[PDB]
Amino acid sequence: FHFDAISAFENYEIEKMRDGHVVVTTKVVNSSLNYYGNAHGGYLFTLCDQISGLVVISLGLDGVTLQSSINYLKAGKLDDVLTIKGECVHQGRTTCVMDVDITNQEGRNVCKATFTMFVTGQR
Amino acid sequence: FHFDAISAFENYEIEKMRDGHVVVTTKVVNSSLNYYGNAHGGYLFTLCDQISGLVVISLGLDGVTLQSSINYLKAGKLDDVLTIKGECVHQGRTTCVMDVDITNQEGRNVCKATFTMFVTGQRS
Amino acid sequence: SNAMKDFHFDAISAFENYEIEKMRDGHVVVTTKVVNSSLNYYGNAHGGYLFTLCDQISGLVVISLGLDGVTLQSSINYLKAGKLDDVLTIKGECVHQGRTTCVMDVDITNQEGRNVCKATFTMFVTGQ
Amino acid sequence: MKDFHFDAISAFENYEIEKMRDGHVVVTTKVVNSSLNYYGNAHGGYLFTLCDQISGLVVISLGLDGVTLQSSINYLKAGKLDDVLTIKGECVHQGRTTCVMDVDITNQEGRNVCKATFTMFVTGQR
Ligand SMILES: CC(C)(COP(=O)(O)OP(=O)(O)OC[C@H]1O[C@@H](n2cnc3c(N)ncnc32)[C@H](O)[C@@H]1OP(=O)(O)O)[C@@H](O)C(=O)NCCC(=O)NCCS
Ligand SMILES: CC(C)(COP(=O)(O)OP(=O)(O)OC[C@H]1O[C@@H](n2cnc3c(N)ncnc32)[C@H](O)[C@@H]1OP(=O)(O)O)[C@@H](O)C(=O)NCCC(=O)NCCS
Repeated sequence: FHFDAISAFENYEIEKMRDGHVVVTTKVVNSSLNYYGNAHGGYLFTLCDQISGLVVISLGLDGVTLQSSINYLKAGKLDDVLTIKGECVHQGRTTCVMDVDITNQEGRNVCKATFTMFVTGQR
Repeated sequence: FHFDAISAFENYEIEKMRDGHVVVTTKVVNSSLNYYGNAHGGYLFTLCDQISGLVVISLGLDGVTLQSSINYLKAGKLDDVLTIKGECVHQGRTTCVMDVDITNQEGRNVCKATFTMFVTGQRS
Repeated sequence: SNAMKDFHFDAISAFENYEIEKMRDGHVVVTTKVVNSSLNYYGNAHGGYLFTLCDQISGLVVISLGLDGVTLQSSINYLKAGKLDDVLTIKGECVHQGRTTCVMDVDITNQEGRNVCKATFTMFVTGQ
Repeated sequence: MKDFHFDAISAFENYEIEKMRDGHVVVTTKVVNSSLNYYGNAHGGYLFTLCDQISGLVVISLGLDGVTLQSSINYLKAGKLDDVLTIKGECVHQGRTTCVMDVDITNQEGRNVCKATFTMFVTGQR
């Protein structure tokens, strides 16, 4: 039983990365898709996780993902332009909590995630 | 600020895939890694999500990921061989719930996830 | 709110006190005061109490949308301890209303405006 | 174990610790009327609290002090009056700063009732 490799961030644009606020855009391509021809769940999550890490960095911190929860609201499609917005909603000494949401070019919600990040040091 | 693309399943072996139980192994490679040289969180999640889909298919169903929660317990390292075990723990009328575990070659727990899948149909 | 007497039944299991400040179209605001029965052995609002607050308000969001539904999954982050006599504001909002699923965000903040806890509920819609 | 028993009797009308050894805990309880919602099903908060407290017990059995940082729960099948629930907690990761517990609740017919994961922040030894 064969299935294709899943790649994330073969293209992206960082529109914003400042003080706990991150906006990144990307276009869904063939390497983003699952066997059903929709944006893979792992692809969408990876978008959110990377943007969460980007938020961490924008706070001048180094950290690792400790825990995450994600809801998939609307399918992502080939050639969709996805906007990934990440923001810190709580900054603690050892943990941070980030909200990350993805919307498509028509402004429709694709997925929504919450990340608990473990602070591992200071940039 | 530049960062590399993250790839998943550039290599894998399906050891088991039958009746709601799936076992897949894979090797952590350079495309698996984040900027710190550890297995990317999205990579690990993708391993879990894909094996969850594999569980759905092994039950003779087609489905979509509705919700997922994941805990990252121990870092995945370059050249680690990861074993991904997924099993259905509840089959509802339109939804299924999968437990997925990733352990390394040393038998240490790497991460643990729960997936709520939406059943979209019945396979042929 | 005789129209939601079921809530008022379950609420007297989860609140020794509460006030609904807002309840309209997927947006709910409820306040409550932390009491002794809310506390664990160490004097903090125990996780089950806070979770139950969020769950109850999530049910309220569902009702405010005119729906019947069942919780499939829930996630909660604990940010700051709740203390005796704290006044907690529990805000619920629908972030996705589908015909088959709903997703609710519930946030709890204290009288000082600090984040107490943050939760998400994944619900299966069962009716009107 | 004064803290666990205060919290357990303050939240539950009955419980039994059947097993408690080194990150593995088993507790049973019988669903009573106070456990039920207006429609006669076990409250989501009741089930969650069962899981959270058993998670705290797992922490204790490891000889640690900690606080719940994050939790996820999946509701699989409704709990009913007179059901006997078996709540099993297992540590799947004991870290220096965090612990992760897997908690499963099954009923007397062996059916999965709910499944939860708890992320605990370790605050000390105990
Ligand atoms: C799971 C899901 C179908 C639930 O549907 P919902 O809560 O009712 O939301 P909506 O009412 O807005 O419906 C959205 C789409 O799903 C369809 N749909 C809704 N309920 C459905 C159901 N019970 N059965 C089959 N299709 C359904 C709708 O017809 C609609 O189709 P459209 O794209 O042509 O408009 C929806 O949330 C979803 O598609 N999430 C994205 C899943 C995903 O991308 N996972 C990652 C890849 S596996
Ligand atoms: C999140 C995490 C660091 C929590 O730490 P923990 O519960 O104490 O677990 P451990 O005791 O086994 O420690 C693991 C590492 O984290 C370090 N660490 C633990 N607590 C720390 C703390 N308060 N501050 C800084 N570092 C800490 C440890 O020193 C150790 O580092 P090392 O392997 O280089 O020696 C750990 O669970 C983990 O590494 N999870 C996987 C993270 C991941 O892979 N995310 C996806 C990629 S971003």
